[PDB]
Formats: sequence, C-alpha cells, structure tokens
Amino acid sequence: LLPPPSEELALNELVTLTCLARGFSPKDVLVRWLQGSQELPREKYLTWASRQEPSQGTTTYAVTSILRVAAEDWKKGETFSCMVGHEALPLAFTQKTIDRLTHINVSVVMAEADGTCY
Amino acid sequence: CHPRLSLHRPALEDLLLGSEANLTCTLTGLRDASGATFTWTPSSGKSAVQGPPERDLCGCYSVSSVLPGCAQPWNHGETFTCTAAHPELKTPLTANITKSGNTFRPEVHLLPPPSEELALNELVTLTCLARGFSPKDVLVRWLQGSQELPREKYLTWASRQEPSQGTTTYAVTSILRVAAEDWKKGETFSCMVGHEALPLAFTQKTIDRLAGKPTHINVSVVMAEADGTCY
Amino acid sequence: CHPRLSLHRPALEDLLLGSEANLTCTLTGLRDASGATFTWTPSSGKSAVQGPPERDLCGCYSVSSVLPGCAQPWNHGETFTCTAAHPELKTPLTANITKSGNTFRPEVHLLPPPSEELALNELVTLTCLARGFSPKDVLVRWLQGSQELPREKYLTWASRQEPSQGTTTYAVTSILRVAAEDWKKGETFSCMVGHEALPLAFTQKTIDRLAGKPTHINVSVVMAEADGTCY
Amino acid sequence: ERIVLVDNKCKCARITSRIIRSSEDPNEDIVERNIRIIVPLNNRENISDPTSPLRTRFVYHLSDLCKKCDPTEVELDNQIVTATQSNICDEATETCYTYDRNKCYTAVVPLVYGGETKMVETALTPDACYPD
Ligand SMILES: *[C@@H]1O[C@H](CO)[C@@H](O[C@@H]2O[C@H](CO)[C@@H](O[C@@H]3O[C@H](CO)[C@@H](O)[C@H](O)[C@@H]3O)[C@H](O)[C@H]2NC(C)=O)[C@H](O)[C@H]1NC(C)=O
Ligand SMILES: *[C@@H]1O[C@H](CO)[C@@H](O)[C@H](O)[C@H]1NC(C)=O
Ligand SMILES: *[C@@H]1O[C@H](CO)[C@@H](O)[C@H](O)[C@H]1NC(C)=O
Repeated sequence: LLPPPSEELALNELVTLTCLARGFSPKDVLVRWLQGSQELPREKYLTWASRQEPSQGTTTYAVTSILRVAAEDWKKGETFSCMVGHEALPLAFTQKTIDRLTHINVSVVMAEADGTCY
Repeated sequence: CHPRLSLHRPALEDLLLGSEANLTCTLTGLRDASGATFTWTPSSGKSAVQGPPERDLCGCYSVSSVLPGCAQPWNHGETFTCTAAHPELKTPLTANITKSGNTFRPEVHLLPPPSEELALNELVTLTCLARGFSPKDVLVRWLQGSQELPREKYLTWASRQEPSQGTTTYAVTSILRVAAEDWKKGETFSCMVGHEALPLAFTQKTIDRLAGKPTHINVSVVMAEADGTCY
Repeated sequence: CHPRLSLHRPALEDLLLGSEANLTCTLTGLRDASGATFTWTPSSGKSAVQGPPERDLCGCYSVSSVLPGCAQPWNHGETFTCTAAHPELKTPLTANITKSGNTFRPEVHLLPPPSEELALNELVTLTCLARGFSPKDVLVRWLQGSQELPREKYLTWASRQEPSQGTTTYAVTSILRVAAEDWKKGETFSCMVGHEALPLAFTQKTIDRLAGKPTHINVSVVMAEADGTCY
Repeated sequence: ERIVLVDNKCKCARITSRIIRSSEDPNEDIVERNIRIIVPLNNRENISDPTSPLRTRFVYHLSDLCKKCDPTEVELDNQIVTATQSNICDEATETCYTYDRNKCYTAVVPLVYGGETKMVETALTPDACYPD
C-alpha cells in the first residue's frame, strides 16, 4: 500500500490511495476497500483485471486499484485498509498500513568541560 | 553572377508538432531571366507554388518552390535531388538532401537561482542549458506547472558549437525571470527541449525549492553563564 | 540601387584593455572606385588614411577610412562629424557619433555545477550570467587559479535584449568545461566581466568547491550577557 | 574547522568550512560548514544612548555576511587591471549589532556652566578613544 503523492497535498482537493497486489499463480482475485471500520460498496472505487506479469522463470500476475477520498479528513487521521482475497490463502487477509502522515533528536547537556572554544 | 552553394531543409518547429512539412531546396546564381528547370524526382501528387521575386543585391533575382510531401519519405532516407539547368554551362555542384546520420542526444540541465537575488524580493531568474547534440536544430519552451508560457516572456540565444575532441557537438541556453512571491509560494517551473535524435522527441526537467536541500543540520544554543569564546 | 553612409562605433576590446580607439566611416552603394574624400570636424592628428575599395555586390565599389586617436575625448562625450564627397552623388551627407548616456551596470552571477553532472566523474560545467546592462557591448574572460585560460577553451554567446520591464536592457551567457578531478581537489575559477557603466570598468566573481552547496551545516548561537564588543 | 570564509565584526559572525574526503566510494564525500553567532543581549538598536529599547530581533543574510568589497588585481594578458568583487555594497548605512574593538564611539551632550551651555563630547567605549 502506498502513501499519497505530495502534489495532491498542495491544492487540498482530494486524496488518492493505491493498492497493489503482485505475483500469484491462480488468476482469480478480489479486492475490497474500506475506510475506518465499515467496508465500502463495490461502486465506490476502480479496479482492473489481472494480466500476466513479465518475469523470469515462472508466470505470475498483478492487479491494481485506487480510491479518492477528501483532503481534510486525511489531514485528520482516519484509517484505511485493502482486503485482497484469493484462493490459496488460509484466511484471505488484509493489509492496513496507513498513517495520518522527519528525524528529530533533542538533547540537553550540562557540559562540565575543562576548556573548549566556542 | 557566380553560382554558389545553398541549402534549405524542412522546419523542425512544424515537423515535431504538426504534419505541415514543406520541402524547399535552393540553387542560385543570377545572370539571366526565368529559364526555370526543376528536379523533383518524387512528384507523387504535389504542385509546386511559385511567386514574385523579392529584393537582392541591386538587380539580381533568385527562385524556389515548395513540395508538401509529408508522407514520411524524408526521415526514411530518400535523397531528394536538387540540380539546376539553363542555357548555360552544364557543370553544377549539386545538392542532395536527406536525414543525416551520426546523431547524438542532448543532455539538459536546469539551474536554481543565485542566492543574492533571493534576499532582495524582486524578480528571480532561472537558467536552462542543453549541450552535446549533433545537428544544430532544437526547440526550447517553458512551462509553469502545466501551463505553457507565451513565448515573449523569455529570451533564448542561438545554437553554437563547442571546443571538442574530434566529434563535433552543439549547445544552447535560455532564461526566464519570475517573481519571488511565486517562487516562495511553491510553484514549479519546467524547461522542455525538442530534438530529432531523441526517441520520443522531448525531454523535461523541473525545479522548485526543496530540491538542493541539505540533509543534516546541527543547532546548539549556548546559554548565559557558559561563554567560552576563543579569539 | 542606392548609396548610403554609415558610421560604426569603436570596439570594446581595444578601448578597455588598451586605449587606441580607432574610428571608421563607411559608405556603400557606388561603382566607381577612385573618387572619394572624407572630412572630420575635429582633426589635429588629421592624417586619416583611407581603406581599400573592397568587394561589394558582385565586385562593386565600397570604400571606408580610419581616423586614429585614443580614448581620452570619447569618455568625456565629444562628437565626430565624418562626411563624404564622392562624385557619384550631388550632395555631401553627414552623420555623427557620441558615447551614449542612459546606461546601467550589469549584475554578474556564477553558478555552481549541477549535481547530476558530478556523479559521472568526467567533466563539469560552470555558467557565467551577466544581466541588466543598457548598451550592447560586453566582455567575458575566464581564469584558473590566477592564470587566464586561453580563449579556445570556452564558448560565449551573443548579447541580446530581454523582455521589457519598462526600459530596455540586455543579457549574455558563457560556459566552461573543466576536469572533475581538480574541481574536487579544490582549485578556484573566476569569471570576469567588463562594461562601460561599472566604475572601475571590471568586476569579478570567484568560486570553488567550498563556496557552494554544503552537505553538512553546524549552527551555534551563543548568547552573551557580558558585553557587546565582539573580540 | 580549517579554512575561514568570513569573520565579520559589524554583525559578529564567523563561518569556516572543510573538505574531509573518504577514499572508499570516491563518488561521495562530505563538505562541512560551521556558523557561530554571538548575540548581544544589552545593546540598543541605533548606537546612541536614548534611541529605542533593547534590540530584540537579529537578522543575518548569508549574502551580506560573505560580501567582499575591497578591490583586487587580475592579470589578463600582460596588464594589471583593478576589479571589484561584489554587486551590492553601494555607499555608512549598515546597522551594526556590536561594537568593534579597534574603533571608538562618541556622543555629544549639552550641559551648563553657570551661564550658557557647551557641547561636551563623551566616550562610549573608553578603551579605544585614547588620543595618541
Ligand atoms: C543614530 O544616532 C545618532 C546620534 O543621534 C545619529 O547621528 C546624528 O544624527 C543627528 C540627527 O539628525 C545629525 O544631526 C546633525 O548634527 C550636526 C552637528 O554635528 C548639526 O550641525 C546638524 O544641523 C544636524 O542636526 C548628525 O548628522 C548625526 N551624526 C553624527 C553626530 O555623527 C544617527 O543618524 C542615528 N542613525 C539612525 C539610523 O537613526
Ligand atoms: C549529391 O551531390 C553531391 C555534390 O557533390 C555529390 O557529392 C553526391 O554524391 C550527390 N549524391 C548522389 C546520391 O549522387
Ligand atoms: C548629430 O546627430 C543629431 C541626431 O542624429 C542631429 O542633431 C545631427 O544629425 C547631428 N548634429 C550635430 C551638431 O552634429
């Protein structure tokens, strides 16, 4: 799952979120989208069909889907996930990797030094 | 008077955007009146326009015409023969024009403004630069976000050749001056370059702030009761 | 056809680096190359020797002359009054010349090399941009360390006018490609620009690798209750 | 901390820099830039006595710290020409933040001597105004 692009956080109109599924053998797959706690209708996002991915050795697949939500609520900190089903998975489970949004370190030194410059 | 050597190819500014390619080939040398003779060896449904003459070196005239044959024979390698004839001496040096070979790509750089102009709150300036391309034909346009600016806001110099080691190459620059409030807002700008040795005929570069930002910053605040300055 | 009279200014190079400001006076559009006489109104070193009746439109006559005299009166704003009295006209006609007012002094900037060009370790580019000057004459030289590089190692474009912010000003650019070893080692490079509006007639900018974008920045702010004298 | 780029005394700022080069991976090195500011907590805005409160805002622009304008000498072909080195120091008008240890600063105050009043001169930094 990927965080949104930077340029959508400039005019602050809407925000798109991409879900990528890659590399399986049997070519039947579902994708379900959800915001917060409730799942969404199938007519509220766009999803593709799966095509054979070019790769060395063996033949696998891929699929993609996107969904556009507002700007201020993603500034607020609501939560998403992307529940991709399959046949060969023991529970057909999700991935919820999303945040509301830099490396900082703050220290205080009492510095009993014998002698230095400044 | 004496016949000379002259060349005229199709225009790149209409070859990369539209399909209004016109061939017009030249051979001059003026002593007599209209004794017109052509070579258009592909003439597959084209009618050559001719018009009135214009001003020359106090009396002389010169002639040419136009073929609209943009069915891709030029970027294939047809040789498009140019050769005059007259009741005169039948010894021409001839012109035979085609898409040339041994071509190289340009390499494009877009530069940030100098820091002296930033601390004054006036217009700031940007610089585009391309160098290393083998024929001397190129187009340069500017953008602001996604809007192409009108072409009377910016200055572009010509295309000149470089000092080199054997292989000959060319270079070109251009500048664009924008207001400091637009820079400090966060609006982006771009330089587009067209050339015929590029496979998709265009390249872009983009610039704003936050592009050459440094990656490490140490800030230490030394309070009172702890001054230790050395000379 | 038509005979006219034209007057060129002295070149910039021999006025600044030297002082010998030879002038010239050109009429073109005649066909009898023996009769020509010229006349200047200030003439103390009056021996103005005429030039050769060189080539013209298919070998016609076109003659000019030169008045010697060096650069003390030209800077104070004198006037010169060349006129011609050839026998292919029934009139003597005259133009004049004067060191122009309404001038502005240029702003020079050196730009550090691009980041992407340093990752390949072959050669790097330095750019010199000078801007906002009112006449159409400028000089650009380059130096390594304190040694002036020879003129065939850098490329300089021409002087053109930039879009109008009220009154007319001009611009020029120049590039120089040096080895990526002695940039990283720490040699210094200078761009020098000469123009008539600058007070000492020259200005310089020097750059090296230390005076560019750094990677690390350490900031130390020390508050001093003691005194305000800055030892 | 090896090569001094500027050591300015009207604003009391100092900037040094240094290349420290790794031999492995010759495509990446590091270039260091050190800045030291000393803030006076008891100076006035203009330097006379009754001006204004304590200066409480201190502004440093890097292009005005590093500015260099005293002329230099360049040898072009076989010639010595005098060049300037900056665009922006038109003559002062700079506001200084600290005193300078080798320059001295005076003021003028009127006092009375029974009859009319004089134009008494007063030292503000006494170590540097000694007449010799
Ligand atoms: C910072 O404060 C100083 C001290 O007041 C200012 O310097 C002085 O300002 C006065 C006020 O205009 C100037 O007065 C002139 O004094 C002469 C006597 O020397 C008198 O004959 C004139 O008629 C006039 O009144 C004076 O030129 C000036 N400079 C000195 C004494 O050296 C200073 O201008 C202040 N700076 C700012 C930025 O406010
Ligand atoms: C075209 O004319 C030039 C003129 O010298 C000649 O060298 C060249 O061979 C000609 N092209 C062909 C295909 O003959
Ligand atoms: C100088 O030129 C001006 C304008 O071109 C005109 O007065 C005349 O041609 C000349 N006058 C004198 C006094 O030389």
